[PDB]
Amino acid sequence: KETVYISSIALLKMLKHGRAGVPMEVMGLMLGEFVDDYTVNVVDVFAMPQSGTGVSVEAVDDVFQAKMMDMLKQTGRDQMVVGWYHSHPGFGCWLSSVDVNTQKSFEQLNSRAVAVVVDPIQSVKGKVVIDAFRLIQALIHGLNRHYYSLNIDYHKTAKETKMLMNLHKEQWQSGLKMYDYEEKEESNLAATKSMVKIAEQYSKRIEEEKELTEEELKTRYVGRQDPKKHLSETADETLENNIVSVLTAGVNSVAIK
Amino acid sequence: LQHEKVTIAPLVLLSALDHYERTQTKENKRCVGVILGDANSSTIRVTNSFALPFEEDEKNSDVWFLDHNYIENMNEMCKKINAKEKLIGWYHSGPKLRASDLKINELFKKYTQNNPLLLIVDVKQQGVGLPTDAYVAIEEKTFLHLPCTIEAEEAEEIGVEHLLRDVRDQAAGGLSIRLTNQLKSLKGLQSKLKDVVEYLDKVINKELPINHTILGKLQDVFNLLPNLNNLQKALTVKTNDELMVIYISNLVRSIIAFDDLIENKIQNKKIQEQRVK
Amino acid sequence: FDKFDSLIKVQISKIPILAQHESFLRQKICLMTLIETVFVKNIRMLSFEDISKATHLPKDNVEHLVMRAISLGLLKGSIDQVNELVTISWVQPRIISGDQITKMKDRLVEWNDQVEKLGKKMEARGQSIWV
Amino acid sequence: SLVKLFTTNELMRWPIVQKTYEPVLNEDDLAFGGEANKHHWEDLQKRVIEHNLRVISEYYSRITLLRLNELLDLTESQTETYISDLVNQGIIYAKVNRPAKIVNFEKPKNSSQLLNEWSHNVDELLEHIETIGHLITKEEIMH
Amino acid sequence: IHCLAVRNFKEAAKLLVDSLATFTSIELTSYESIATYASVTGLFTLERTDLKSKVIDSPELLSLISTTAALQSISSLTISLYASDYASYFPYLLETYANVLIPCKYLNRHADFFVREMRRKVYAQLLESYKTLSLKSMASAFGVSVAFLDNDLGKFIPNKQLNCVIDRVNGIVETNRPDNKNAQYHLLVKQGDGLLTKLQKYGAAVRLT
Amino acid sequence: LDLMSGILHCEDKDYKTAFSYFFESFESYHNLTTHNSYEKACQVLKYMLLSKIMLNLIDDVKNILNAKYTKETYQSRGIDAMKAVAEAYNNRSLLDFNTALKQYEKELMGDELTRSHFNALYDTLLESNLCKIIEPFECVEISHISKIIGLDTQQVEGKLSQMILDKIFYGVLDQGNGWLYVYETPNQDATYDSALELVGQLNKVVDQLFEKAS
Ligand SMILES: [Zn+2]
Repeated sequence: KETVYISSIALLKMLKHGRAGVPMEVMGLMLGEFVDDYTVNVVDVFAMPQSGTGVSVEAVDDVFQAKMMDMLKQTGRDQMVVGWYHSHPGFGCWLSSVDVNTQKSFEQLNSRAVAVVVDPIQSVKGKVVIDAFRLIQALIHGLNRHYYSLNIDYHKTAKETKMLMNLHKEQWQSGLKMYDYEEKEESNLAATKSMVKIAEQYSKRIEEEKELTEEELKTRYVGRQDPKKHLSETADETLENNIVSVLTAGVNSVAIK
Repeated sequence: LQHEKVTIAPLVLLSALDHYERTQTKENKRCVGVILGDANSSTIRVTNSFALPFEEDEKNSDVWFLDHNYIENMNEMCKKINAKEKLIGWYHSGPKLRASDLKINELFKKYTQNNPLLLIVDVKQQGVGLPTDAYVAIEEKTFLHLPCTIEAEEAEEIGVEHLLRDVRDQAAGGLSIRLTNQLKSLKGLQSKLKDVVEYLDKVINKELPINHTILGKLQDVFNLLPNLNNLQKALTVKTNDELMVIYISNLVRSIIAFDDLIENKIQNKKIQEQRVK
Repeated sequence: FDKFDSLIKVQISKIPILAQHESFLRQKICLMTLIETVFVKNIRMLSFEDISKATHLPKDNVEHLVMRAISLGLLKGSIDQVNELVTISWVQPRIISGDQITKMKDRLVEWNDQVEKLGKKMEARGQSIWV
Repeated sequence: SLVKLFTTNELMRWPIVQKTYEPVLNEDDLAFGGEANKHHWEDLQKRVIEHNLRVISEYYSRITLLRLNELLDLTESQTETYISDLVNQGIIYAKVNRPAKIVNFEKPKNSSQLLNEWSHNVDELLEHIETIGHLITKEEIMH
Repeated sequence: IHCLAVRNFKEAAKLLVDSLATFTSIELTSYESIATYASVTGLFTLERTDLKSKVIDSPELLSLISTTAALQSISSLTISLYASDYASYFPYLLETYANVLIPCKYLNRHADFFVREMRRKVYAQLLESYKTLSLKSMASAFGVSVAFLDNDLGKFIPNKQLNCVIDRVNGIVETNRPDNKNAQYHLLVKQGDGLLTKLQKYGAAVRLT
Repeated sequence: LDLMSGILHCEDKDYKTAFSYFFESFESYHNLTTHNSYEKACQVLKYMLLSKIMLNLIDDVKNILNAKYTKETYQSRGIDAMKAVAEAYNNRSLLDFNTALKQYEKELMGDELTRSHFNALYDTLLESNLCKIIEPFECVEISHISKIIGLDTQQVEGKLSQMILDKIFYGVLDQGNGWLYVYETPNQDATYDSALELVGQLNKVVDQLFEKAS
């Protein structure tokens, strides 16, 4: 039920610094605000210099930190330090015990402070691997034992999005574009489960409608819609969406190869 | 020295935006910060930016103030992070130029080397795209306009993608409309392939000088051709999986239609019945 | 491969710095050869034999040659021993001289033609559906 | 050369390692002592095994338990023991089709995930040919 | 208990099994009787994880156990199921057939319909983890001879109540059940055609009428 | 009133709350009449150790074996057993755990609760070791799992049956060839399943449609 909302600039600065430090792990701090018990919002990030030793407690640099703080004050960015990013390149997202102790050093600052692990290399143009969570593949380290996972979402202002739109100009390329497949897996599934759901509704309307007059039936059902029209209706989206879905791939395979 | 095309990463955009609404600066005023990237070669690759506190002199500013100590205090505090991002130039998000612009660029010539680049982010977006516009100053000394682009580095590829997952369009146009849009696209591609072919002819024949920057991109086009966990059966299993849904859906239409036949036949039976008397 | 192999025979006696490091030169050749034989090939896959004959390398090393070709960044891809294939996800962009372009012109003519036939072949079918 | 030797991804070949670094190693007092610290030389062998077996997991998609033994200079009980180890720590993803046959190192990808790969490949392709368009116009003007 | 008085257990499952929370005996019958009922219906229609949930875990039946001459027998059956004790299953099965079922004025009518079912489940449950297993393994387990075991499975298999199929030449048993997408393909093809031919059939009739 | 609550918390499986009671309740019978209550302070030391043995913590078990506290008087059948069973657990050598189910049972057979939690714990140990031996493998001839885990096949596949059937690791046993297959995910597809339901509901709806024949 608990969650964090990670603004775009945070996420991009994140992945940038991470990808830039490869193949060594980088750390930094997270600026935001705690809405309620159920939420942490992260609007900002700044990057913490390298250390001779690995990412660790003293890697956090007071001088550097406050030195950044005030200079953000002058920009009005004033926020708490709500968590700290990090990266475990190639190793997936989990906290080593050494990650843990530091996480505690951020518990005693604020009890709700969170840990964010980013994984630059295997995060790729598909799904981005990211994780945020706090203490008490990954189960080897006691995913649930010493600590526990959290959830993540992304705040987007209208204008933000509007900038992001113009990145790709798809106006020429449309029609060879194949939309995300997993999404049409939930599509082609939930659609079918639904058709099942209204099947026996159409069954009940044919039996009841059989033994009861139309004038009586209307009184009952006018509230909802004619389950025969959810068959007639719902069959379509599956039909044509799946025919363009098939054809599009049939073309990309033979044409593009 | 002389540079032509200007490249920009999306993070200066989002950054500068968050500077605008972070600082609540209304349109009659503007926002200002500086720009870090690579100015060396004959393009200019912008990557990172950070916000600069400044003041304009009441209305109709005769003077102004930028904090140079804030600059030379922040800069090296970036250099400790990624040393390879060098201070380049500044930006004001004000939709159109100001009088002191040409004056202060001359100041930034203190903290950079070649030709401090001034680009203008459009924070209102209310117009069409390319909220940026890129400018330099050449002699006299006015601002030469330059082209721009938004060049996603791999990290920004990943980010912008993962953030724009959901906004993707429904495109309710009927089946014929879609299937049309496609074949249009195919012909388009065909044409462009013409273009490249006879061009390459002009490279080995017309002796248009070798343009490496293109050849690189051709190569990158080959690197992306799917070899074709083999992807092949990865695709076959899908196409089977869709053809299922197509099929049982067809069953659903068929049974429906049959129903409507029942409604006709029953209907004509009772009508023709009544036509008796 | 062979032409280079001829060239080294003379100068290899001449310049003593070349006298040393002949091993390098040999490896480096085998590599470049490999890279090209992949770069031209329409569908990128190889048996180990193919690389052997192309590089005139006995096939045990062939997987050392491939693995080393990757660890320098030149290739990405995987090796399947059971069937003795090499998939080669992708091959590094590299500045191209004149002749090497021509083949690119070719393959691109092909992949122009395939589209010629497909696009021109899909109006006929489904002529009754257009808008 | 030692550190650079474990940074890079390549096969170690234990004997040559022992030969080369034998003297300089053995000379040191704490790490590789006369009879007291000899127990380090068994570790070093272990780390070597884990190294080669760690990289093969990178390149090879499949390999035959025989050839893998040959590459590691080990036996089958040994091999399967090391694979068992590394996979228990989740260092590598390898799954042994056991009856005297085949280690399989590919992380099996959900076919829809393979697709979402191949789409993006296609899209970035088209974007490139587009740029090649705008350029390919531009040069004639320029020239 | 009416629902139980007919073949319909599927209702008696929830009905009885929640009647354990509160029960009025002076109405009809003793609390241990209705215990035997809710436990029998429970055994009969409950899924393996909901058997453990709602019955094997009994704030009530635990409070009874030896209380009667049945619940110890029938529970001694159910535990022998849930816990995969195959050697013991049939003996307790016979027991309960004699001790609880046939004396119950409600159940006795249904006695056979129960036991037939309770055979299948075990056969089912025994195979579910095997894509092939050999008869003598099964017969050994249950402690019957092969020929009789084969003879028993032959009742269920052709009715597609059991997803096995037998190979007598080798004395082997392989399990074809709809899990791997393959099976869920074939079965779908067959069911689909079975719907078509019907649909067409009636189709021509209403066409010509 | 204490150790009985420790007992009920050995029924609810919280062993920290349990030892909370067992420690004190040991101390009482410790300092008390000792006439026959040397044995009633000999009883609780056990459950005190059951707590830890369940809790995997062998350090506090070392703490429990100290001469004066108990051993000085109480060196006896109790301690050797529950020790050997304890570090036998933390070593996870099942042959050891078994032999300590052999030669120490002179009490274990008598004390019901103890022996119970050792049968439980023994299970949840053998389970684990299995889950660790299989995952590097597919098509692993089951004799191999046996000799590795060091146990007779018949009860191995006796358990692997139970695990398959409990949804633990998603695989299937082929007894024809003596093989065990493992899978990564449920092999079955959900989509096709919902198709298989839809065809049914339809196949009824058709019949009911044609009933309208009239
Ligand atoms: Zn870490």
